[PDB]
Amino acid sequence: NVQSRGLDVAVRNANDGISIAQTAEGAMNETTNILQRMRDLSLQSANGSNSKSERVAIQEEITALNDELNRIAETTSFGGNKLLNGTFSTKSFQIGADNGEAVMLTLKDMRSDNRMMGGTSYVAAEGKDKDWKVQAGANDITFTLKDIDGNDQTITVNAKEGDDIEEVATYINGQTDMVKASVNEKGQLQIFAGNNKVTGDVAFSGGLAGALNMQAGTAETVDTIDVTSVGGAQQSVAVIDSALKYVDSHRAELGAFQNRFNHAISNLDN
Amino acid sequence: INENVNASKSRIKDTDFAKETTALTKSQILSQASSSVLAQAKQAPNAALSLLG
Amino acid sequence: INENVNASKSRIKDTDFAKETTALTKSQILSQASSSVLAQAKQAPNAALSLLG
Amino acid sequence: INENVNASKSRIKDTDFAKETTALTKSQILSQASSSVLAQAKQAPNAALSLLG
Amino acid sequence: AVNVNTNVAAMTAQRYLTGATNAQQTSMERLSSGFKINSAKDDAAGLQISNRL
Amino acid sequence: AVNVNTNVAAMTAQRYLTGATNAQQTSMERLSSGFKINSAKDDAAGLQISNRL
Repeated sequence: NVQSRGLDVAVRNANDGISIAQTAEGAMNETTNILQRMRDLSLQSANGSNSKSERVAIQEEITALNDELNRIAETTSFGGNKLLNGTFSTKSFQIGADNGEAVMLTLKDMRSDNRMMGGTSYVAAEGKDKDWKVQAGANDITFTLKDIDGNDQTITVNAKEGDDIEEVATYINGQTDMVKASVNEKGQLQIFAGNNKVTGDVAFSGGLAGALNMQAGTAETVDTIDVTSVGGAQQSVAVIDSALKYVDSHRAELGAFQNRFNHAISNLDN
Repeated sequence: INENVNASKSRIKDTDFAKETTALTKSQILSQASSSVLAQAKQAPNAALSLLG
Repeated sequence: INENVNASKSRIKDTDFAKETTALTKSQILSQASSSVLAQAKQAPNAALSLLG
Repeated sequence: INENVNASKSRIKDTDFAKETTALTKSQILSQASSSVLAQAKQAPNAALSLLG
Repeated sequence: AVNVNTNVAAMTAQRYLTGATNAQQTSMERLSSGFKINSAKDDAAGLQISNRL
Repeated sequence: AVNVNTNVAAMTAQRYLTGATNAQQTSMERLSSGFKINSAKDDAAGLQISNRL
């Protein structure tokens, strides 16, 4: 009798955990839709036809949407229990007729300024005008970084001789998916290492990096996006991509949680 | 958030008609079973009359 | 690439109305079959009342 | 300004037929469920007659 | 046996009634939205690749 | 669960019906006016460059 009743309560607790995971993921749905809209605006704002006035118009919508991301994070709640602001932390949902049978659920911060929603940024101090071409010998760039898993890597991109600065950026993008390279207005090769992809600071070597001193790494997030410049707009596309991967990663963790809890409900009923 | 909040309110507050109708029929059958047993019990002391007392 | 990426997205995300309507109809029928058997099951204890108990 | 004022008025005043037809249907089922329960509740005192009184 | 307190026939019918109803709610959501991936529970890895596409 | 007080299936269908209607009204406005930018909500910066052109 005690076991059967505890199974009835266990099914109720499994359902409540499904409810919290459902509400949290539904709110994440609009975080993904807002982020995608911000990514399309950044792509449009990275153009050349745009003038300062246009880029200010886009940055107005990006600031409005970025405020909307923080409003979804702070306000989204389940009956007054805030979920997406980072205060939820980890809560154990007891699903079982006896003590000790609980499943930990973690809900992560979705504020635009979360470190996970961005990465690191390295800008070349040497601008390369339209006449610059990769030279023989000084065409190899090496990125010594660490993965999110923690294993070290030594990607090496041998840029093609005769490539201009923007073709070097697109070549680096094709060769590796760990970093995203672009060029700003002053012809400086920016490189973004998403925090979801790498940890620590990226190191640069080789002849090409000798000609493109890469300066230090500044932490970036969606909250600090500024598309009023060609460089800022380009690097905001990369930031939003790292944020989109972060939001989708948490949606998959909540999807596996709901699926597991549905299997738990069927087992408990039987 | 409105739909997901309503569904949670459903699992907690709203009634399961399948389970409640079964619980109602079961309760009725025990109401009739107790009534029948009561009638059989009311004649228990009537046997004392057969003792010519 | 826009068209081919849209085709890929449809195969992965868009619903097949032909298959989904068949899945919905099957679910509806299984709901009426479970409801009908449930109604028949609720009267199982009535047999006990037929024993005058 | 007339179109935007009329759109505002509809949001504040016009009925959502999608939400109102659903609300009406729910009310019909709840009235049918209360009518049924009331009927079976009217026969509750009949058990008193079964007690030879 | 014949018993009134519990009847597992009703519990079994209810379980398959909630299973059919859940599969009915899933099918209707896919039909109205037009997407077979409306959440991560439907398809987690498929949701990611579909979003990237 | 077979409950009567809430219909989450109807709420979801209403949500996707209002989304479809919104896209239908926007498409109608684009067709009758012949402009895809009738307001800054459609494309803010695109409205500015188009206005200056």
